[PDB]
Amino acid sequence: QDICVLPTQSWSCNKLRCGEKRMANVLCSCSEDCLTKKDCCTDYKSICKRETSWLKDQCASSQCPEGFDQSPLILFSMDGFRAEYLETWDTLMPNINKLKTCGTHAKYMRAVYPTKTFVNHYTIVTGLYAETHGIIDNNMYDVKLNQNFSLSGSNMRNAAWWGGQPIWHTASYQGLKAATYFWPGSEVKINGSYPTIYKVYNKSTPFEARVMEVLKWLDLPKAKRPDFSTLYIEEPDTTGHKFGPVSGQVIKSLQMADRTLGMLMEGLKQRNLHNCVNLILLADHGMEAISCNRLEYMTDYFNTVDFFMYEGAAPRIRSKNVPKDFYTFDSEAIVKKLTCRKPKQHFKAYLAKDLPKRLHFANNIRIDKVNLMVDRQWLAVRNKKCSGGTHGYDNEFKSMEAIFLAHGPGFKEKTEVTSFENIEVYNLMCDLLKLKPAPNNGTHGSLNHLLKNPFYNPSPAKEQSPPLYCLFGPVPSPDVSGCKCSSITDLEAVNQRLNLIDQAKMQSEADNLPYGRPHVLQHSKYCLLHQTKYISAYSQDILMPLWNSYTISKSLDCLRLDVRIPTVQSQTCSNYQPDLAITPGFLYPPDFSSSGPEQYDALITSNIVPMYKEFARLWNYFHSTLLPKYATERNGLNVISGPIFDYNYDGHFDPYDTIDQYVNNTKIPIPTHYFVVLTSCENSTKTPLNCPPGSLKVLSFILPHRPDNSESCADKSPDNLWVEERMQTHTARVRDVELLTGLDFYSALKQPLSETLRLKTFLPIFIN
Ligand SMILES: *[C@@H]1O[C@H](CO)[C@@H](O[C@@H]2O[C@H](CO)[C@@H](O[C@@H]3O[C@H](CO)[C@@H](O)[C@H](O)[C@@H]3O)[C@H](O)[C@H]2NC(C)=O)[C@H](O)[C@H]1NC(C)=O
Ligand SMILES: COc1cc(-c2oc3cc(O)cc(O)c3c(=O)c2O)ccc1O
Ligand SMILES: *[C@@H]1O[C@H](CO)[C@@H](O)[C@H](O)[C@H]1NC(C)=O
Ligand SMILES: *[C@@H]1O[C@H](CO)[C@@H](O)[C@H](O)[C@H]1NC(C)=O
Ligand SMILES: *[C@@H]1O[C@H](CO)[C@@H](O)[C@H](O)[C@H]1NC(C)=O
Ligand SMILES: *[C@@H]1O[C@H](CO)[C@@H](O)[C@H](O)[C@H]1NC(C)=O
Ligand SMILES: [Ca+2]
Ligand SMILES: [Zn+2]
Repeated sequence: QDICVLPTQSWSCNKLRCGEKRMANVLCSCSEDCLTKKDCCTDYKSICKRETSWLKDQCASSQCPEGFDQSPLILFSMDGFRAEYLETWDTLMPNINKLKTCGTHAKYMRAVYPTKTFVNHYTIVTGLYAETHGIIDNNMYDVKLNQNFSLSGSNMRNAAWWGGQPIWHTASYQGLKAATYFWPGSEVKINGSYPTIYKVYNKSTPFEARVMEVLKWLDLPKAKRPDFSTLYIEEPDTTGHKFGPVSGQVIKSLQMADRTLGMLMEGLKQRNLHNCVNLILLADHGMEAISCNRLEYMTDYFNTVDFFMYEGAAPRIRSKNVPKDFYTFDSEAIVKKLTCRKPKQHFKAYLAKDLPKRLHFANNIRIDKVNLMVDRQWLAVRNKKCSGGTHGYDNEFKSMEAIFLAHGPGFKEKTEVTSFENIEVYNLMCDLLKLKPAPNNGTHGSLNHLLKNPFYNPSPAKEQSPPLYCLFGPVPSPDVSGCKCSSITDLEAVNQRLNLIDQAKMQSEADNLPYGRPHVLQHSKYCLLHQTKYISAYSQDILMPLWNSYTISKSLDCLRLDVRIPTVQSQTCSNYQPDLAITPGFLYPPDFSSSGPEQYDALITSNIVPMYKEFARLWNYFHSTLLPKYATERNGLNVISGPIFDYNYDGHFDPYDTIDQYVNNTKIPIPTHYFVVLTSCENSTKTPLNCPPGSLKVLSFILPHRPDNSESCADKSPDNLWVEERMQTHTARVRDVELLTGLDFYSALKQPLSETLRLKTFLPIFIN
């Protein structure tokens, strides 16, 4: 009859099945001579030998069978499983919801740009930004190889495409075995090797069969058994693409996912591995709803479209004739004619070096230089001629956030953790495998709060240049600076306020550097300039401060030379002219001190940096009105700001012998960006200075130092209400500023180094 011929089509066990004896055509045995031969449905002991299912159990507290001396780690990926699915539909997914309940669960996991599967899947297993491992999109063109990249093409298995070191190679190079049941890269001969066991991708393999195979790798003899295995399924990405994120169709793809995870967990409890295996359940990206009333056509911006265009949520544009006009293609011209042509364009045009530095999406020959930052739910296509959902957007968008759930003896129990970025997962996986990670872009130790016994303890970065000294001196014999200050009558007296005694310097350090001065992790000849209201590290290598830090409380033409800075290591007033695009802007705004003698502490050559006049518009307005409002909102702020030189857009500080771009007829380098880090405290009944380091709140900006405000299309507005909106898409991690400057912040905080590392990896986000 029917319920003893479904054994050939069903991967579960019903009650009338147990004790059935061998048929040839059974996918899964439900015999009693079953276990001994290692081939039973996960629910066998749950429904027949009346044991309690894993899902019904209570979550026991802090193991493994005999041959398992180290906990195996399973990496489970459900493509396109956006974080909101778990927030809205966990009710419908009892097994996934148990993981959330008793394992370690993050609010969401940030993907990398572009938020596509091969990009993020390889990123997860290498811990590298897409710009570095090379898989920068599912479809790419490399000019050096003159080769196309595609999932349905064959060049996808050419190892020249795949950089870095995936986790499975890391596992094998240090004595463990790894088996991947589908993972982007696992079929490629990266570094001349495969995983210890891998599976040719066949999308038609049923999810249940994949779960059975992973559970049959764990039944192998100890000498052959893999220590790390991945498991991959295409839902809810496949159905999410066709029917959209809010759909009944996705709700039952999501229940199919819950079925398969539960299958895995039931089979694990059968083997007494359920409190042994370390399980990470994540996704590569999210899902966003699209429409055809939400298409942007390049024909509405060009008359002739003689360029190739990777379309969708993350578009790029290159020449149609490659490889011969690849370097010639006028990339800036396409960006400029896509710049503020209509008042309500649902995208913005960028060259790769102008992309928000937080994305880390330049510095790869495959990253074509024309790029489009498309608004959510819209797509950018070339022509006029779509439904359901897609992905690829900016990874700040709520629809792009991925789930991250962990379970096992190596993780904490029933713990909720803050958001983190998937680039952090590679390190965390080698910790659970007791492996030394290959170099990557995670901040090793920042995910330690997830682990029950952290395997790696971070140690502070060694300072690479201690400060020199710039002592107090007389005013030079002539004043060749070209600086003039009508207002000053007793020059000797006001210059004395820059000559504080040693304890007066301490008191200011206690006020303006409450977390310790930043350590310099490059080479830099610099001194420390103490004033009562601000402290700077002035570098003779770049004729300006490396950083300027000051502290403000909730509410709050004269320029001369710094007698501590030698003339040759100085900026002078005459370096800047009124028929030049660059004007001296201030790091510490003089308007913040009370005027009279305290204001003169900020009106010196040691407190100015070269600024495009239209950037100083943005810069001054932020300090003018925006910064004092954030101060009342957050109850005071510790501010630290300075220049960034990244002319080759690698995300790292430029060494000084690399800087070519000076201002006309001088030796003053033009920064590519300026950073601003604002530290307050979550519990705002406290100030930036009396806060437990564990409740610190950080907000950091890296502003593109650009000659126009084309990005905001605000070169002819009679206001500055546009500035806050553009600054809010140029936030960054403190870590991002550290990389771009060669500085190391927050060293003197009185808390474990791993806890500070969470603060530096935090990313401020404003898209609500
Ligand atoms: C993300 O992590 C990776 C790995 O730690 C970083 O990649 C490393 O980047 C540096 C410079 O970008 C590379 O060194 C350079 O090698 C080139 C040869 O192509 C040479 O011309 C330079 O003088 C320099 O020595 C290094 O090879 C590279 N390592 C790997 C494994 O790719 C990357 O910089 C990190 N990204 C960020 C934003 O932190
Ligand atoms: C709708 O089609 C999909 C295809 C895939 C897909 O995944 C892969 C994973 C691999 O490790 C290797 C592959 O070749 C693929 C692949 O080709 C593929 O189409 C993924 C998600 C989908 O929604
Ligand atoms: C790669 O594919 C594009 C199609 O967009 C084509 O223009 C180009 O000539 C191809 N290059 C090679 C080397 O196949
Ligand atoms: C490539 O393999 C060699 C050993 O054959 C190893 O020493 C090296 O670290 C590997 N390189 C990468 C980038 O994984
Ligand atoms: C793909 O998998 C299905 C089920 O596992 C199998 O029947 C089919 O033959 C496979 N196809 C290929 C081309 O391997
Ligand atoms: C902030 O700290 C004070 C203790 O000084 C406490 O009374 C207050 O409840 C805290 N605010 C919180 C926990 O939100
Ligand atoms: Ca650099
Ligand atoms: Zn997809």
